[PDB]
Amino acid sequence: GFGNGNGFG
Amino acid sequence: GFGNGNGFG
Amino acid sequence: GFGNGNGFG
Amino acid sequence: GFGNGNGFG
Amino acid sequence: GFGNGNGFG
Amino acid sequence: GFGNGNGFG
Amino acid sequence: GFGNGNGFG
Amino acid sequence: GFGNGNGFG
Amino acid sequence: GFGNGNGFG
Amino acid sequence: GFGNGNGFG
Amino acid sequence: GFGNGNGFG
Amino acid sequence: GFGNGNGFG
Amino acid sequence: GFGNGNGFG
Amino acid sequence: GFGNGNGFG
Amino acid sequence: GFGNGNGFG
Amino acid sequence: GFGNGNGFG
Amino acid sequence: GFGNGNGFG
Amino acid sequence: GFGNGNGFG
Amino acid sequence: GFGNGNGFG
Amino acid sequence: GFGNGNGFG
Amino acid sequence: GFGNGNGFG
Amino acid sequence: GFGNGNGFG
Amino acid sequence: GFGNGNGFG
Amino acid sequence: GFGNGNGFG
Repeated sequence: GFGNGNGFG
Repeated sequence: GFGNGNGFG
Repeated sequence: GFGNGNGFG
Repeated sequence: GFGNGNGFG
Repeated sequence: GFGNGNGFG
Repeated sequence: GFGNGNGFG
Repeated sequence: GFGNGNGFG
Repeated sequence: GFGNGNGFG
Repeated sequence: GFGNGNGFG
Repeated sequence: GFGNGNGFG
Repeated sequence: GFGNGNGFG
Repeated sequence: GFGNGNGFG
Repeated sequence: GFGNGNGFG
Repeated sequence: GFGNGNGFG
Repeated sequence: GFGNGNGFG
Repeated sequence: GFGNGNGFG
Repeated sequence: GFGNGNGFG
Repeated sequence: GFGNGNGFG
Repeated sequence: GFGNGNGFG
Repeated sequence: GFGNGNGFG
Repeated sequence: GFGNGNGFG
Repeated sequence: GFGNGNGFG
Repeated sequence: GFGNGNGFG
Repeated sequence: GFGNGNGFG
């Protein structure tokens, strides 16, 4: 799923 | 230079 | 969410 | 001096 | 660093 | 037990 | 691993 | 009665 | 921008 | 999240 | 799937 | 000086 | 079937 | 210089 | 894995 | 004289 | 990443 | 005279 | 070195 | 009945 | 048997 | 096998 | 270790 | 700091 820092902008 | 979520894999 | 420098006034 | 948009870096 | 579940080979 | 491929992701 | 029942000979 | 290595899984 | 119902997976 | 009828395997 | 009532013996 | 409903966000 | 220090990279 | 599990032998 | 020089921000 | 961190190693 | 001179104006 | 970005490198 | 089977017996 | 190299891996 | 002091690989 | 010069790179 | 007269930049 | 003769004003 989410894998390392993710960009919910 | 780089946004909110970016994770050098 | 904004880019590079941004001041409004 | 400088104006309001001062994102340097 | 991979995925949800992991056993190998 | 199921075998080596797994991880409903 | 191999399978759920096993007595290789 | 069952034979030599087997299993159903 | 973000106000009404949503999810991201 | 999921959908309604999901019986793994 | 597999079913109910599967007895062996 | 600005307007009552400003939201650039 | 694996030999000395392993290399799952 | 070396990478992972660089077994030698 | 990477090699030796790694200058992340 | 170069970058954030170099590691000749 | 910005080098040697860095003189703003 | 010196002025900005006086950077020989 | 060796993992299949051998004839030294 | 067996007595030599016989891995059965 | 076999012959001499052995050094099979 | 190998002799006694064994620096390994 | 390393070689003779190593000096870095 | 390097070899011969450096002026730079």
